[PDB]
Amino acid sequence: GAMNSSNYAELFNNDIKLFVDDTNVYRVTVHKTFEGNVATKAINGCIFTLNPKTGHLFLKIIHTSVWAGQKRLSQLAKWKTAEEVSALVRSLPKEEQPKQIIVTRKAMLDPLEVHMLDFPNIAIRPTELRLPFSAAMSIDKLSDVVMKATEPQMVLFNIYDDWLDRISSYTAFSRLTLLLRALKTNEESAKMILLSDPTITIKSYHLWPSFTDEQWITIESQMRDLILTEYGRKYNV
Amino acid sequence: MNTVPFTSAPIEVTIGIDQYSFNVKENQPFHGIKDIPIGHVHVIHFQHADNSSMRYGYWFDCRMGNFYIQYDPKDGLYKMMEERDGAKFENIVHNFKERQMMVSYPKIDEDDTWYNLTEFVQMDKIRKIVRKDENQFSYVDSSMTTVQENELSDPAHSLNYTVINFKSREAIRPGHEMEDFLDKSYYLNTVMLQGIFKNSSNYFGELQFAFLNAMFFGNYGSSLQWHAMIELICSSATVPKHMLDKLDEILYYQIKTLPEQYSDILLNERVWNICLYSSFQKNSLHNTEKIMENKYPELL
Ligand SMILES: O=C(Cn1cccn1)Nc1ccc(Cl)c(Cl)c1
Repeated sequence: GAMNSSNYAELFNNDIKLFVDDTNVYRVTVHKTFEGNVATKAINGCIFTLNPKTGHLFLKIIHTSVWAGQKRLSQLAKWKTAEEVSALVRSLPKEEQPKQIIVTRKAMLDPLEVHMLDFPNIAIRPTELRLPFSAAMSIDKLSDVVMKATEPQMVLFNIYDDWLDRISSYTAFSRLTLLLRALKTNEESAKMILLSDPTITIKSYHLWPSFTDEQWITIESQMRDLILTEYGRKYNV
Repeated sequence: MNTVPFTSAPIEVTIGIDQYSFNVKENQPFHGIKDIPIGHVHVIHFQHADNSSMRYGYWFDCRMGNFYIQYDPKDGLYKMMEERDGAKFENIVHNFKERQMMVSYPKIDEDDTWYNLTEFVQMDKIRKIVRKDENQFSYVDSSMTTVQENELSDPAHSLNYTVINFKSREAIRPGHEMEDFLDKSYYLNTVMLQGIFKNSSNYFGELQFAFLNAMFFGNYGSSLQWHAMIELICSSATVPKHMLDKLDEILYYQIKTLPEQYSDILLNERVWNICLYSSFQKNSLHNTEKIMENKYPELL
């Protein structure tokens, strides 16, 4: 069933699983028309599909052309997501296909379940965690590849960089979600924390800075300070 | 007009005959029911005074043979059986009709309720849903489960309703996943009507029989089946106009007849609100919406 604080370590066992987040699939800017009415203009989007154990991220980029001439785009976005997840699973060899797919929003359950009827042994689950994957477009290299795409495209990343060489996947996921939570609560501060100085650079093949263990502790502390703060600033405490 | 005679009434029991019912006391001189209208299926059902658990009963059509009821003290229930010696039947029934030991099927002349509840229900189709082929009548009770329920456990004693599942390969064409889940016309018209039921009269018949088993026996799986078959139509954008008008009439009389005190368990809030207010057919069920809003506004 649903995923919550109590069955948290299941994410890091040896059963292949994917998180799927659709919050950045259908993105718009809202603007005024010459007649003073409001219109949306769609911008490129992405499906954030992530293996939390290995850090592999299958970033399916959603080009605006896929909305052309379609109605009810928020509903269609959910079914497009599921169609692209289903195509992804079918492209993987059997031994690489997930045993579970966990959706970050419950409205994806029916669209994914219908698209995966061919896969009766793949469990589609919701979660009660408030995961911050929507902030994935605050990661510069991911934002960049989504906005530069001129056609539908899949790009593969490891969102943990080389962290697993030194830390467990439980710790890597905790770091990842702290970083994304920070970026979601106050993007500017979070981004200032990560890279204002340049003696800790982002390798060309990485998404995040090459911090040492001791620098990650300081970074991680700064993000918690940020998050607790914004939370007082927000409720005045 | 036909007759179901009873050997005797050895245990106190509430007898129902279609939408009617009467109390019979322990060892009361009761010998059956007469003046039953020919041309319709009927159901004769029972609730023991001692054990309200297990309502049970028998769907039958008097054109298909001479039927009587006989208490079985081993199995403890009133059993429908067939008298194959037609002269013994006429003689026994005439003996009791002369002694005035029978209740008269009490149809009011203005009253088309039973016709309206059973318009499309045929015995031959009931016998395929309730498989017991040595008998011309069909036994149903509260506890019997459906074929679909046994997939989610005695196959002989099941209700073999047509399986409907909105999240199934049968319901959803590859490549039309979104289209077919939000608009079930493909599944209603090609798969069910054209493929399985052959016509809407068979579809309606199964839906009316599902409702009647839910109402008379509190059979949960039957209610599930009723609701499913409504929802499939209501959730199709493309439904023949004659089916919509007929459905509205069907539902109207089902809602009219439902006991007011059983609405909380026999009516599915979600299905009904969806059908009447959200679905493609939200504006096509005028008579059904009007009686539902005036009788069960609480559910909506
Ligand atoms: O059938 C029996 C008992 N029996 C007949 C031959 C072997 N045993 N009695 C009987 C028959 C027909 C009717 Cl309609 C009624 Cl009410 C009672």
